[PDB]
Amino acid sequence: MEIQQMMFVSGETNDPPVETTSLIEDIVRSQVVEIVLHSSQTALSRGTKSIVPEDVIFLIRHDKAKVNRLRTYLSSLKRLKTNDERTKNMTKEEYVHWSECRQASFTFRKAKRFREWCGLSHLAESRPSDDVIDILGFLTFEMVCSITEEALIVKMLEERKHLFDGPDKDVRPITSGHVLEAWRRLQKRNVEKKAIRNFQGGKLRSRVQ
Amino acid sequence: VRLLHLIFATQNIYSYQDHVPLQLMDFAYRYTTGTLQDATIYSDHAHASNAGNAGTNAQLTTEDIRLAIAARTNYQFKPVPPKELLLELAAERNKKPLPAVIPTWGIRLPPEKYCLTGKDWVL
Amino acid sequence: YERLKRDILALPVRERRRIKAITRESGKKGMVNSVITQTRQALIPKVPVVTRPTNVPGNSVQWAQDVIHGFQALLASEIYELPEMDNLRTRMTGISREHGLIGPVDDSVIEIMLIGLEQHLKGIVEAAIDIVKYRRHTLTIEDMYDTLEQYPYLVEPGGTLLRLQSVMLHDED
Amino acid sequence: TLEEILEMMEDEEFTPIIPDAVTDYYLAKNGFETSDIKIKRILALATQKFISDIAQDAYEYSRIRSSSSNKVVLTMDDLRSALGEYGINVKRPNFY
Amino acid sequence: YHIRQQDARPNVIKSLLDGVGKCPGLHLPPHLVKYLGSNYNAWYGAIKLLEELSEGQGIDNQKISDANQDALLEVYMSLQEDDMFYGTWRRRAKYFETNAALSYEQIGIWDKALQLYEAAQIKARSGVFPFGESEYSLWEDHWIYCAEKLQHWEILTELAKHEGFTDLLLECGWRWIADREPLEQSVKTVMDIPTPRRQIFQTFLALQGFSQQKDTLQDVSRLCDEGIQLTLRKWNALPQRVT
Amino acid sequence: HQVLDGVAKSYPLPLERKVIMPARSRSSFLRMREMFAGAILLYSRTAVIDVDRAGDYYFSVRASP
Amino acid sequence: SQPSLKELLRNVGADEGDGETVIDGDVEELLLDLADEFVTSVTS
Amino acid sequence: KFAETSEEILHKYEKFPPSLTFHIHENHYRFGDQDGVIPKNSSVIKAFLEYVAREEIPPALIEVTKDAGVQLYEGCIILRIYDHRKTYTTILRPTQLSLYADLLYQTDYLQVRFTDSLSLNIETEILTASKRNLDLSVPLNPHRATANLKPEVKYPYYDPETDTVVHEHRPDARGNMVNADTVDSDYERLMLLLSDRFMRLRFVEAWRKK
Repeated sequence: MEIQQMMFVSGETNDPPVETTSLIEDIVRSQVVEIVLHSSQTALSRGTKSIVPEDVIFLIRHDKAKVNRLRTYLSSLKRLKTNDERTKNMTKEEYVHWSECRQASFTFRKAKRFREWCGLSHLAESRPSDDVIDILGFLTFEMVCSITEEALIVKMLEERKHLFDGPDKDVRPITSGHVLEAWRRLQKRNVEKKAIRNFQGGKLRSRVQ
Repeated sequence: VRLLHLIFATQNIYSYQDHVPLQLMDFAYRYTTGTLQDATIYSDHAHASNAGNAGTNAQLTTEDIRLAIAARTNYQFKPVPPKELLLELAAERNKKPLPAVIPTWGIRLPPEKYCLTGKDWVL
Repeated sequence: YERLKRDILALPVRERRRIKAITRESGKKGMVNSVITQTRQALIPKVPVVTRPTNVPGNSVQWAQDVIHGFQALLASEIYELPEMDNLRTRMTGISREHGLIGPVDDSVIEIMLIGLEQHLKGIVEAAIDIVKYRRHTLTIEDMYDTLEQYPYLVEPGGTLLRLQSVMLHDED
Repeated sequence: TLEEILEMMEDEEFTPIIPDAVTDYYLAKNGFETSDIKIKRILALATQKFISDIAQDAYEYSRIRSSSSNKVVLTMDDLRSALGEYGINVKRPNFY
Repeated sequence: YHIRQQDARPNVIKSLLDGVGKCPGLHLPPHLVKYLGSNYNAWYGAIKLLEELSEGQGIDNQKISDANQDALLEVYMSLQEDDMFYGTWRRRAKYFETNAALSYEQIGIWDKALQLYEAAQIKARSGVFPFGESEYSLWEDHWIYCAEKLQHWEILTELAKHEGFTDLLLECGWRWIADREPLEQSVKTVMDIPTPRRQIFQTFLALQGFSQQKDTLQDVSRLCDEGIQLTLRKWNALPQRVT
Repeated sequence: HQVLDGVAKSYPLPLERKVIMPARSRSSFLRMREMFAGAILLYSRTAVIDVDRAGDYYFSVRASP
Repeated sequence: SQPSLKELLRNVGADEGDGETVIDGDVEELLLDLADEFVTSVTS
Repeated sequence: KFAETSEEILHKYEKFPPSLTFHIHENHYRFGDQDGVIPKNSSVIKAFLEYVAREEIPPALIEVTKDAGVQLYEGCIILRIYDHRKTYTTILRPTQLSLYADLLYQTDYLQVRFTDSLSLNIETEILTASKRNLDLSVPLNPHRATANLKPEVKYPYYDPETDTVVHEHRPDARGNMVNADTVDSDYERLMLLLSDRFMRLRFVEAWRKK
């Protein structure tokens, strides 16, 4: 997941070993296969084999809609403003690296391998378009950015003469346990307004993000 | 279904309301759907699914159904009387003495701050 | 109604199928439906001992020393901490041999299991914290009983809830 | 905020669709009496909102069903889907 | 460093362990000295340390003094001096029935040696005497040492039927054409972690399978070739002077 | 006619039943059991299940003294 | 070989920052028992 | 000749050994002809001693006790304890869990055609009555089943000032108080690294017999 490691850098933080990136790769792959399962099932229940954008935006059906619409058209807020204002800076190509992650998503061109690495045996009689490929790029990028945010949050919530061989340029922020706690947190079950059947017994449900 | 009336006859209950057979048949349909659904999942599991590795061919022997039902009754379906558990648990309760006191001809209430004082609830 | 009901049942061609279901079914060595034998047979340890008509592969003989070792562990709730791998592995081998499998657990099972466990318990305690305070406090047993009255889908019934309703002691004792 | 919300329930400017009598009956069933009017109107309001949420779920899931870009009926497929997306459980009706 | 893979002439471990013994004041743990001295080399750099701790001053702890003596007694057993093995034991052991049987056994009359071992364990087993954890690995292992010096190979057949290990492979094996199939698979359970003894069982049943034509010739040449190179590695781990 | 009333004696069954039995109770029981068993007189009273044809509901017993 | 309690305390010190310190003898035992039941059922 | 008493079971049922003797010498625990010894393992013997400081036989003795003794060894037990600081004895009895265990070990044979839920139920209707021919079924008059003597009370009164008053017992625990109990040589540990710290007499005493 070289793109994911770049995307993880784009969010905020640096230096994931191969472990966290392969794990995140599995995460994103699972999320996306589930999305396409649901959307294909819904379309065929409507009675059509071709995968379409109207289902998928409504599959998210949440404030998850404003940002996705902007991404297609091109083809709280104070905090995201304030953190970016703190970022403002330059040298060793400071702002330059920021752009790389933005235009190295799977949707940029490498649509083929992104289509193949994920599941593609599904819907053998049809084949989706590249518009949904770009869409999935948007969703995968947002998922990687969110996961990273929660990992950093939990990390922070946890809180002689030099021998010259320690470089004093190495840090170890992010690992399996952090991401695991974050992905527990994000599976906040439902808003809990979808689990209000409070006094009962038994349960099962799948979930995204 | 008339056979559902025939089954009612086994328990001496000939006083139904005619919504019950619809309802219990609907129920059994729902239940067996779920059952032989997850049993089909397990039949797939023996057939070593992922994002394309092999086919999916159905046999659905009895063992898979047994698996799919034991998971359900893992959290449902009032089981055999768990007597021994209750006996030992109750011996653990039935261990410490009675108060052996005399409230002297009245009622003895819990102390206020454990009593309720059912006043009109108010902010 | 009963006579007319049977006559109408005979109106269907399934009167023949109805006539055949007179015997006692479960044409097997048996399926007992009693209680005490279910209990006992679900209480003693079993042993996966094998036949050998021509060849029963596996290349590792079955043992029940493992089941005794499994039932002898200092399991949780005596100690004050969630079990570290080794204890859990010793307990599992016991259960696998006791159910009728063979072969050793392969050191990745324990870790995924610990993972699921700690996720479970974080969920529960998050629920209780959501009970006590809305937005310096300290938590009790009664709050956990409250939240296991509200949300019982979390825990599987049996064993512990009955034990939970036999630990709610009064102040003086 | 919050205190405006019980500044407002008292006067007629905000009186939930659920009549006071019916909510009084359902308070009493599940065991609650109090000589305030705010709280009862408030539980009324929250229930109104929850049913509104399943309403919009049904509306959109009906809007997907055909022709994205003999009148409307909220049938068992629409309901099966929305109730399912909640925690409300499976509706597998049948015939025969 | 994996095996700290020097395993060569005056290497780091030999030169580090022989530099510890020249300075008094540090007292490295005795089952690490036994491991480092046996696995890499410098056996006599380890007996310099395991005798310095035993004699001279006392270490003022019984559990560091007894773990030193066990670490010493399997250095002497590894280098096969028995006269220092049997003289460190009876300086240490506490019963009377085992100070008699140890000394009837380094002389070499093994009939009054085994009688004083079965009459040593019945001094235990609800006897008042505490008998230690070691001195109980001497009773149950030198009962079976003298019972295989005396050549009682049918009694310790049924004994090794119950526990089940290389002792069953050793006595029941040599004391192979008809019972090859139970013997062959029981070898391969223990053929991993190989030793110079276990390859002789692996080679010989490959030889008596060539006699019946079950096994080809060439395989016995390869099995004797890769087995000799393991015998070479055990020769190279020993000290220089041939003893 | 009445033949079907006489025939309708099905006595249905389930496939599997649960038994509420925690680890702690049976563990203390079995522990103390094998303690006394090794003290007075494997040798305990145990079941016997085969690796094959399992999935049944009751099994035989060794009953070794 | 290798050169040879802070699991629950870490499971709970990372949940909150306003104290919320649980009590043993009443609460902790419950949780340990739940964990035991979970492992037994799952592996079975 | 009723004999379903507690102290009388010890006073009269005495001077004969169908018992199980215990042994203590301040460090080990033992009973009967035990080849082994039990140290202070609180996992087991404290569960035992909890019961035996009361007068209940634990549930678990029964099956081994049954298969061991063919007769003259059951109904109840007494345990022979003797210290080395005297000899002492004290009695133990059933609890209805021991009795239900007396039905379990009967289930290891003839699981079919046994009518378990019927026969093993009706067995108790006879057993429980037969064990206990000493019940105390004797009434006494209250102030509630006669007349002319109904008493007065003054707790549920009506003050003129205050509304009403009641009887409500008295703890000592107040609000915002302490909740409950607490939440609960490295040189030698370094000097013992890699230390990792009569069955073969059993298999030879049989062959010496032969």
